[PDB]
Amino acid sequence: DAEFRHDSGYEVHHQKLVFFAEDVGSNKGAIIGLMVGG
Amino acid sequence: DAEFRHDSGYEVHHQKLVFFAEDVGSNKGAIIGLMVGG
Amino acid sequence: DAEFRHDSGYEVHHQKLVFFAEDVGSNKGAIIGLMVGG
Amino acid sequence: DAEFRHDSGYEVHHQKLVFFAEDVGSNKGAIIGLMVGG
Amino acid sequence: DAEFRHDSGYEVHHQKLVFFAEDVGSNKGAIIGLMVGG
Amino acid sequence: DAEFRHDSGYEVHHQKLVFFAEDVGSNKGAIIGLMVGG
Amino acid sequence: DAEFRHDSGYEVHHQKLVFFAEDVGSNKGAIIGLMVGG
Amino acid sequence: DAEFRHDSGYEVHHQKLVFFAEDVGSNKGAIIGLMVGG
Amino acid sequence: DAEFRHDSGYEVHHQKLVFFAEDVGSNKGAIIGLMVGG
Amino acid sequence: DAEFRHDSGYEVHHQKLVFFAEDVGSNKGAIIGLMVGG
Repeated sequence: DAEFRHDSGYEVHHQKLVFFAEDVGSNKGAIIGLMVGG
Repeated sequence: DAEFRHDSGYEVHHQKLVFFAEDVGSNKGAIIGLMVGG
Repeated sequence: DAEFRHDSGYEVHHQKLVFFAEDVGSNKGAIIGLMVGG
Repeated sequence: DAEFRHDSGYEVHHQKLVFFAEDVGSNKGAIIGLMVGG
Repeated sequence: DAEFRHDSGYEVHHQKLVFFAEDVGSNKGAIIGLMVGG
Repeated sequence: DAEFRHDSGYEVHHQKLVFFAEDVGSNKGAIIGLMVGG
Repeated sequence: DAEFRHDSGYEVHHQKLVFFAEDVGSNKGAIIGLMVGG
Repeated sequence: DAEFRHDSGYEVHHQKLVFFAEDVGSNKGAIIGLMVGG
Repeated sequence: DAEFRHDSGYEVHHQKLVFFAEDVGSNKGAIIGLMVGG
Repeated sequence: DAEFRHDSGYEVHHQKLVFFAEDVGSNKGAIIGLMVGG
């Protein structure tokens, strides 16, 4: 829940890779199979 | 829930890759199978 | 839940790689199979 | 949950690698298979 | 849960590597298979 | 893609929970952002 | 992709929990951001 | 991708827990950010 | 990718716990951030 | 990727615990941040 930025100046490459990931295959903060008696 | 940006200046490549991901295959903050007695 | 930034100045490469990861295959803070008697 | 930054000045390489990782294959702070009698 | 930074001045290399890791294949602070009688 | 069954004999509880899940928040076998040159 | 079964005989509890999960927050076998030159 | 079974004989408990998990917050066999020159 | 089984004979407990896990917060066999020149 | 089994004969306890784990918070066989020149 935050801003993504990628701004380019003069750049030269044969190949380049940029990858951002905050949650991939995640269950962060999840509640699964919880139970309570009362 | 935030701004995505990608602005290009003079750039030259054979190949380039840009990828943004905030949630892919995620259950963040989910509640599954919860139960309460009262 | 925080800002990502990558700004380029004059740069030259044969190949370059940038990769950000906060949660990949993670269950941070998750609750699984919890139980309580009362 | 904190800001990522990578800003480039004049730099030249044959190849360069930048990699940030906070949680990859992690279960930090998770609760699994907990049980209580009452 | 803290800021990452990497800012470049004038630098020249044949190859360079930067790698940050806080948790990779970790179960820090996790609770697994706990049990209590009452 | 397979049969689900749950048959009950004489059973008594204060509370009970049964939950089956094959894919929840999943991208199994998916192809995303693929590319080919020829 | 296989059969699920749960058959009950004479059983008595204050509380019981059964939970099956094959893929929850998973990207098993997925292809993301792939690229090829030719 | 295999059969799950749980069959009950005469059993008595105050509380019992059964939990099966093959993939939870997993990226098994996934390909992310791959690249090839030709 | 294999059969799970749990069959009960005459058994008595105050509390019992059974938990199976093949992959939880795992990236087994995954490829992340790979690159090739040609 | 192999069969799990747990079959019960006549058994009596105040409390008992069975726990199987093949990969929890693991990156077995993973490739992260690899690079090649050609």
